[PDB]
Amino acid sequence: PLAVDLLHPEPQREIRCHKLKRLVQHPNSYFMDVKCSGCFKISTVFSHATTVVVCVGCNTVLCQPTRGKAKLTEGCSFRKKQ
Amino acid sequence: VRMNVLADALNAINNAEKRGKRQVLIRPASKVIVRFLTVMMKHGYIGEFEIVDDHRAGKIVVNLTGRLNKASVISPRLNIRLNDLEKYTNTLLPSRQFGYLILTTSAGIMDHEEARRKHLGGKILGFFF
Amino acid sequence: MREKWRKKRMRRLKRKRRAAKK
Amino acid sequence: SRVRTKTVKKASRVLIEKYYTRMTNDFHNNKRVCDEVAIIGSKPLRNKIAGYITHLMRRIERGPVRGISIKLQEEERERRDNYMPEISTVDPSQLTSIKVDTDTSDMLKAAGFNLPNVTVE
Amino acid sequence: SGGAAHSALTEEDVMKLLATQAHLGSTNLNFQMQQYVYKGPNIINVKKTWEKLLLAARAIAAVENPADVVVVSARPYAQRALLKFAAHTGATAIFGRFSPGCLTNQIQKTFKEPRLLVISDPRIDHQAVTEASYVGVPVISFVNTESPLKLIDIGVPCNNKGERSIGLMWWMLAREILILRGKISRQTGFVLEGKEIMPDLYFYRDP
Amino acid sequence: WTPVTKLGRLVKEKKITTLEEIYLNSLPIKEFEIIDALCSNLKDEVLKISPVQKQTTAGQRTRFKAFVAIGDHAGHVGLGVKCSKEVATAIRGAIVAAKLAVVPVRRGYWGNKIGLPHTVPCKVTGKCASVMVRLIPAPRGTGIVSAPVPKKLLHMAGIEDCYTAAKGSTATLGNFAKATYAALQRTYSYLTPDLWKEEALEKSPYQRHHEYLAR
Amino acid sequence: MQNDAGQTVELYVPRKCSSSNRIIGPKDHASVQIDFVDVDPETGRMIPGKSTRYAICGAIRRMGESDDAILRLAQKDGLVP
Amino acid sequence: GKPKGLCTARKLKTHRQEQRWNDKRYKKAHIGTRWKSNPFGGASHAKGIVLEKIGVEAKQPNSAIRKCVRV
Amino acid sequence: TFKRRNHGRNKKNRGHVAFIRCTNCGRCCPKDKAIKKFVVRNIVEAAAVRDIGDASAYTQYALPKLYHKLHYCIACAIHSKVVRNRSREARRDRNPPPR
RNA sequence: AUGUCUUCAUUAAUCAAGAACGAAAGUCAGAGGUUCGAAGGCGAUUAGAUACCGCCCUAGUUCUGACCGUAAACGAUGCCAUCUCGCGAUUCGGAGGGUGCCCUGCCGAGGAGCAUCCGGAAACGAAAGUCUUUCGGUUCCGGGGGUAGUAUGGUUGCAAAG
RNA sequence: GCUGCGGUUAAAAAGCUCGUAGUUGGAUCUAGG
Repeated sequence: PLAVDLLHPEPQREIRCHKLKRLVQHPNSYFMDVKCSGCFKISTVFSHATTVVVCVGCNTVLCQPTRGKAKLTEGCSFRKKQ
Repeated sequence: VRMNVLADALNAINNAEKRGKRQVLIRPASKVIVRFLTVMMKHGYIGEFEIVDDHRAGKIVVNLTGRLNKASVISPRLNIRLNDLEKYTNTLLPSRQFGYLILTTSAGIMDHEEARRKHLGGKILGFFF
Repeated sequence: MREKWRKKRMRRLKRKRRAAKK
Repeated sequence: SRVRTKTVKKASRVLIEKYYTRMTNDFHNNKRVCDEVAIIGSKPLRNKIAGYITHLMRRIERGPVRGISIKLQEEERERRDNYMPEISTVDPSQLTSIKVDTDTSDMLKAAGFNLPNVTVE
Repeated sequence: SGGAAHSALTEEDVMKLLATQAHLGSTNLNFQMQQYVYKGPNIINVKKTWEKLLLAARAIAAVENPADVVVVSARPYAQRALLKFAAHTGATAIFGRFSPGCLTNQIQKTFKEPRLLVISDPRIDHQAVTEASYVGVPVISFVNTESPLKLIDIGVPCNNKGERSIGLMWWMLAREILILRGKISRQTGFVLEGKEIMPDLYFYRDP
Repeated sequence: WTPVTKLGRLVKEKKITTLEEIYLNSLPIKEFEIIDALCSNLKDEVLKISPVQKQTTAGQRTRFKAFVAIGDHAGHVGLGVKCSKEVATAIRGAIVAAKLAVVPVRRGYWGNKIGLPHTVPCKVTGKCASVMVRLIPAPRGTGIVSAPVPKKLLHMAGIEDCYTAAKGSTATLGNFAKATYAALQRTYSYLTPDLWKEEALEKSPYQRHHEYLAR
Repeated sequence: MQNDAGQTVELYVPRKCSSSNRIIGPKDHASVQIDFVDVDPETGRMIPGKSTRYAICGAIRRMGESDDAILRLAQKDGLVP
Repeated sequence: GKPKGLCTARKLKTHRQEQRWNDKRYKKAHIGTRWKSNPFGGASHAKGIVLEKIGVEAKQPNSAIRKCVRV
Repeated sequence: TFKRRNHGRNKKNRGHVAFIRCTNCGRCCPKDKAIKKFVVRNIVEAAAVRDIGDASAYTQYALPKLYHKLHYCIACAIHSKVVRNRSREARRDRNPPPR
């Protein structure tokens, strides 16, 4: 349409827009506290982690790198950090 | 490789105006672009514009009043003296009654009318009408 | 097969000219 | 050959439209009525017109024929058009148990509607 | 429409739409009809349908001479609706094939000079739209979610593909035209000379 | 004359008295009698008569094409082309076509805005196939610096002073004339600052004089 | 256009599209001028002789934005919420 | 496209001079062998002596014998 | 004058395509350009299926089929009428003709 | 290509001279020599047939190591950056759901097709558009048709030739 | 033809890429009252 509000875009469009083509760029990634059943140590982890993040002393693999976002090991949950 | 942000911005404005859009987004902003748009605003060829900040060059969003026939850039920035200002205006502008020729002088960025009134030359930036 | 044969003819002529000049 | 020209076809059409009542299914009758109703300058032409008129009548009896307007057929058509049932099939009385999909999510709520009859499948 | 509560969408009116399936547009969607769609078939927004219907009714009523308004359709389902609409609103109707040259050939005995044109479907009646584009005749049209809006002034979103929804929408357009003309009123209903004008009158009846 | 259109009926009944309302409302004109009644100072000229031939089994069928330019020298000019078997009929049809194609031309000033307008409001370019004609404003007394074909059209339109720049196969009389015509009619489509003021839309003639039309 | 010693010597001032502010040429036959009748909220009948006029240029109409342009103009003028 | 930088005058001028040689008129007027190839040596008129007279068959579709003299 | 937008082939995103030998003439034609047809037919003609069935040595024997992928160069294909010249507009039609 | 809240921080675009690669044929040397097959030889056809058709074949076609550097080497459209439309399909990767497949008017990157503003002499081109309203950067090339890519000079090559 | 030409088919995009000279190069530092 001729009249489109470019200044205040629709939030659904902004979410379903490429990260670089938004009115202001914003990454689609996030940091998450992963909780693994067992040693119950919250571990900060990058969503698209490319290395194998390991427990500190718990010495277990928490995530597995992939082509996109890192795949959390089974039995581990995560919570987004603000 | 991008080498003239002003040229790209004026091309985007021209395309949006031809398509009849009410707003147009200009990619990387700059002081030169801001002053060009400000002169166009003072002369009434565009509506208000908003400079979107994104911790980089930024963007602009200009409201179009559907009153601009053409906005173009002259590259390279040739040096215009007061003596040939008349020839350049007669060559580039559609008529003597309207249309403005934007210069960049030491006093700043202005139109050829103000440049002549202040008796200033400088480097040509573009024109609109 | 019209200008290509002209090229062949000219090449033959150039070969003959080379032989004569030599 | 036996293809009737536009002259014969147009004459037959006009005669059927203007004197439907006098046009029966009999070739001799059509010939007689043509003799008195139209000034035709050739007996073979008159006979061709009568034959095509009989042929057209045979189709008119079966059903409406495009290019021919018949009083009774148009009365029947307008009666069928004017047919109106006793009560609306869309009257709220009949509209009781309409099965609607999830489109009710907000389409019929943000509009300020709380239709009792709608039932979400 | 009109910024009034008396002309708002009424309970029974919205009821008839779901009854006739006038809200289930086709599975193809147009970037120019993104507006009249709430979230298989695409379900259209009933409020927007109502507002566009009222706008079209006002546009039609603007023509003080009802004959100058010409309604054109070629869909077999829409013949009854077109005839009834013409009879009730005093307009002119074109059934079936639209003879090219009605609006541009002044020598034609079929020549017409509409001040306003109404279409059952832009794609079916593309010839009428193109012809109107030569004489600058504004166009209202019943348009489905996938219909094109080229040269369409007022597009009433509806289900013109359906069998019953088209008749219902034509009936509603006639009803609003007459309500806004004064021949009838909202409370009394669609009645003329004491005869109840029923939607099933416009509805398509198979021979 | 018995008008066959609503515009013709209004013109005959004198309910529309000038071409300006017709141009303002963009009403198509389909009867040259409308132009005849609403512009009594029109003068026409045959720019060229050229024969065109179509090859057939038994030789070449020759028809003549006539280009006609009509104008009032007061801002109204029209260009028509008609191809017919005979030169006389071709000329008559070309005159009718030019009358139907009469269009308004905007005049302007070069420098000081004193006296009546004399030249084009601004630089205007028209095109037809390959011939491109650019009209440039000129000061008073300059005359028409142009080729004869565009000169005739400018004289008919009423422009007194104007520079011209023509490019392409200008030897094509029809294309040259049509490019000049397009450039001339671009004048009342170019948006200059003086036309920025917002005006109010008025009733169209059909809306206003509807009583006679219905009656 | 004002000119001379303050006189207006233009043949006529052309119409401008209500949505894009583009001149409507004398030969722009794809342009339209729609009129909507005024309605009083309570009774719902047209006020005789009162209407709102909108002009849309052929370029926009052909682009297909006439629908949304008319809708937005009506919303601005209050004919639609 | 042509160069447009503010410091490309050398390239523009050199390219224009190079391409002037592809012009028939400029090459014809600046080749250098004009005087040697032109019988009059750059003059407009000359004097000579007659040797013989010939008739030349005019080109098609014209039919005639034009009467020239070898000088 | 350029007759076809695809230039008579089906080559996109490709530099070189290996050729095939036409079934009739033997001429080399690029595989994309050569006209292909997949012919699946009964091993026995329709006029002799009944004879073979009545002469069959088995109670119920399924008659096999011949499957042939034929490639024709343009000249031999036109001569055999596998394809025909089309009007300017009908040339752009790409849907296979009714069978 | 995709993913990346990883690193450097203007390091970039196009490029005289210069350099690598570069179909097929062709040349040199050594191996192989099935098939096909220039040249060659026959049988046909023909007025003739130094051809089309058929038969037997030599170089070659294959591999290794060197030469040549030309093709309708074509998209007959140089490269980089940017703006302008709609639709549904297709290859790759990603995101979110459902059960390898399906769904998300989902996001990028390709390769296309048909709704296409504008452009063009037109054929036609989502670029060949945003150009008399000309002007983002840059390289190469053309200036009526032949003579002629010939003569001569230079240079590379074993030659053919470039 | 710098202003100011043209290179799909009319003459004209090097077969393609690397590359020195040359040409051209993203945004960003006192704005306000």
